[PDB]
Amino acid sequence: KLSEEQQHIIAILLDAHHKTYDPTYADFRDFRPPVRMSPLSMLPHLADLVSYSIQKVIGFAKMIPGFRDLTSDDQIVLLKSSAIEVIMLRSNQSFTMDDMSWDCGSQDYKYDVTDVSKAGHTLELIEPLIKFQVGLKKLNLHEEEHVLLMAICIVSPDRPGVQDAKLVEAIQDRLSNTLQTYIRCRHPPPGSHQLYAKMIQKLADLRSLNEEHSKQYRSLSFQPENSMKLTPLVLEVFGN
Amino acid sequence: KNHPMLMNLLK
Ligand SMILES: C=C1/C(=C\C=C2/CCC[C@]3(C)[C@@H]([C@H](C)[C@@H](CCCC)C[C@@H](O)C(C)C)CC[C@@H]23)C[C@@H](O)C[C@@H]1O
Repeated sequence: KLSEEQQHIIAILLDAHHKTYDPTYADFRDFRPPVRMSPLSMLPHLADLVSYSIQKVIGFAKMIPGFRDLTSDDQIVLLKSSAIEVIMLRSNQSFTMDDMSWDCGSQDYKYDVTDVSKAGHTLELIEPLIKFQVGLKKLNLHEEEHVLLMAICIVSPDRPGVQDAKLVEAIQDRLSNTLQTYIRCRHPPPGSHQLYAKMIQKLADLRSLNEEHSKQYRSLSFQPENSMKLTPLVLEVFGN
Repeated sequence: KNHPMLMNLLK
């Protein structure tokens, strides 16, 4: 059963997420407008969306129980390596299997494979990303499991450059145990069948997506002309 | 390796 501490963790993570993820997507109006027709016509809008989302992921991360006990340098390394992954995970909330797209409240803010390819990426990465979203959606995670997964993804002890890897592991373990116990107590079968193992598998899938993303980002941001379309935060976090 | 913006946001 869920200890009081574990119920505490879930309460905090649910709240941290509610304060960093606006389901009405009201702020999208502040982003450079999307252009759908210039093989990079969607880059300004999506780069802004990503930059905005990186900020939200950071705000979420700071509220993770135990994250505070980490050093500044370890916090930076965890966020720099997990950002794109948490953005992919958090995006599952707007992803819809109806037409394989991310529905953010309006046709203008509804993205599909065509839109993403107009941000400077190829199917080498987009197809796997869509496949990832569909598999994750089919897990019908409870919001509780969704927030714990994102937290577990952020506090990963094996990210390169990590110093106090054991502290990072201790912090992660506490989240994992909360998750495993939560599934056993609050998630009814059959939906709970190997659900933990399947969630950890998505993290593995994210490592592959992260890897391919780093390669394509290098390519895209290779020409100063395109890196010029990004934001200062996106450049600092993803590199260059 | 300097991430001033990321650091400022992490607090
Ligand atoms: C953000 C959020 C959302 C969707 C994320 C998407 C869908 C459209 C395309 C996005 C924004 C991808 C980008 C186009 C990146 C491409 C990922 C590889 C296909 C591009 C970056 O390499 C960089 C050039 C900015 C990353 C995640 C994808 C919607 C909502 O759920 C909030 C969430 O924070």
